[PDB]
Amino acid sequence: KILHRLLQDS
Amino acid sequence: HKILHRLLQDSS
Amino acid sequence: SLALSLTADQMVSALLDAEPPILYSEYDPTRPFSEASMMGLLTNLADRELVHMINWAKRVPGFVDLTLHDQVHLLECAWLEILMIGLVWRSMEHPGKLLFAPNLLLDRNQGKCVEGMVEIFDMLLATSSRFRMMNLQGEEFVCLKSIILLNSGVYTFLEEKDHIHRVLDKITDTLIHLMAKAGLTLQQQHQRLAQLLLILSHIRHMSNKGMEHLYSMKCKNVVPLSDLLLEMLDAHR
Amino acid sequence: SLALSLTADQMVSALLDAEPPILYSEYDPTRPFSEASMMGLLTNLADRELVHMINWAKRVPGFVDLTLHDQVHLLECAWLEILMIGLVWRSMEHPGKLLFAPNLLLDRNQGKCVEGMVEIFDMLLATSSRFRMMNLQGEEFVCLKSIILLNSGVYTFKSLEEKDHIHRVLDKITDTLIHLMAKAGLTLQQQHQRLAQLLLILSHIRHMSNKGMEHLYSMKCKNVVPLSDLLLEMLDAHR
Ligand SMILES: COC[C@H]1C[C@]2(C)[C@@H](O)CC[C@H]2[C@@H]2CCc3cc(O)ccc3[C@@H]12
Ligand SMILES: COC[C@H]1C[C@]2(C)[C@@H](O)CC[C@H]2[C@@H]2CCc3cc(O)ccc3[C@@H]12
Repeated sequence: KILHRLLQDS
Repeated sequence: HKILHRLLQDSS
Repeated sequence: SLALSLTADQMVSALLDAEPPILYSEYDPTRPFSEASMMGLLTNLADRELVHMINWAKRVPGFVDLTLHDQVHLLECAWLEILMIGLVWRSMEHPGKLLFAPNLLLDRNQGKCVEGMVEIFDMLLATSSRFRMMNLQGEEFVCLKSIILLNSGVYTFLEEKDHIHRVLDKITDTLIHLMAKAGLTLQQQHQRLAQLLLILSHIRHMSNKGMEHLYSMKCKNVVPLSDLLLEMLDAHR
Repeated sequence: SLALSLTADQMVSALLDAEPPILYSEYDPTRPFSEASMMGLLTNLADRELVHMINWAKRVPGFVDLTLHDQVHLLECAWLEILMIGLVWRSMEHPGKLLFAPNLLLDRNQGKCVEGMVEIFDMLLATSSRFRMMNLQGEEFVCLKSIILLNSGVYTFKSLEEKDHIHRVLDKITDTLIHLMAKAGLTLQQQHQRLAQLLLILSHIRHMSNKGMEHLYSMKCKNVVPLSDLLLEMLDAHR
């Protein structure tokens, strides 16, 4: 979940 | 007395 | 398909420019090490490094073309390998020491503070000695780190698979170009390409051992891990 | 300096002639599997295979030049990697199946017969599909298997000339893989790309060995299978 979010944020 | 040791010395 | 259009020199430039910064640990010299506190330091560092890694990965040619699910899987697979190859690279000019951070340079005897860790430090140190022996170059280092990202999780996934392999092939062209321009002979070029990729076998092994160790430390409540680390770890089980 | 003087064709020649035999399983095909029986078949097979692996290794050019201690270390590090690449290779022409022996060809659903095993089967099957996709050749396979032997434990090594000799032998095998590719008519670029593709397989092989060793170990502890003294020793080397 968290990795998935971080990959969109940058 | 590792088996490997002995197998290596006895290899064919 | 813009990764596929890059020249070798443009590949290198993109990768060098994508390089994450070298971060500091929270090492406090006012207190002595314990197993818990050293594991706290290393994992706190890794957690901060991970954020910079996700941003680096997005700058690796071709990676952005993959689905979110594909990007998650590759990073979940290779993250510790990527942390490790950086460490070995950072430690190159410090024989007998592992430069986790500029304020955290540890020898094997300091590794002994954490149960089971010294065996892993020995492997990382041996691998850094290989790097030094080979005179590994920064441009070569960035190619290898990117190949790890794209390769480690690639078979554990159909047209995006073909796309990954195209990019991987372009990194190979790039490695050879670097060697040719550095004046290696044709024979030296293929012999070195092989030597460099055999490194990745060792980096994989060290990662697998490291993951088992970290999981051990989690399961005996030695250190609390960030939610991100808990999730990255849980991917391997 | 016997192994440094071999030509590419003589290297392939020696590796081809050193190949171990393909062993059969002691499996009777009228009896269903259980977790215990399947682990028994796989490890019994592997134990017999290890004895032939030792004769093979001693025939890998340059290997007999190393000290007994070093030989032991390399085989202890690489043994399951070596069993696995053999497995993957002989399953190449059987999509979706792992050919452990000619009378023991197992599907992914049969991996589910042992706890935690289907995940390993899936990795092995994906590697085999890669071999098939690359059209991996027999001469390339024996090269790759020899590289695993010599490489996997090479940095865990005062006689520093041992490491250097072994690195020369590795370079010869690279030259041998390249020779095979040039002979098949690949352009330079294609040779280099293929060499890299084949070597990246070894990262995946190493991964599968480490997982396989964790699994075998879990199976040992909960006593699902009794292992030979050789196997217990080969397993003890990794922890
Ligand atoms: C996620 O923490 C990474 C740490 C902690 C370990 C995984 C220990 O459990 C065993 C090996 C340790 C890692 C070695 C590689 C490494 C590299 C970094 O850049 C930061 C931390 C770490 C270690
Ligand atoms: C030593 O036994 C090897 C056996 C059993 C395993 C290690 C299981 O515990 C998990 C992975 C299994 C091996 C996969 C590769 C392999 C190859 C052979 O040629 C014979 C047996 C085996 C499996």
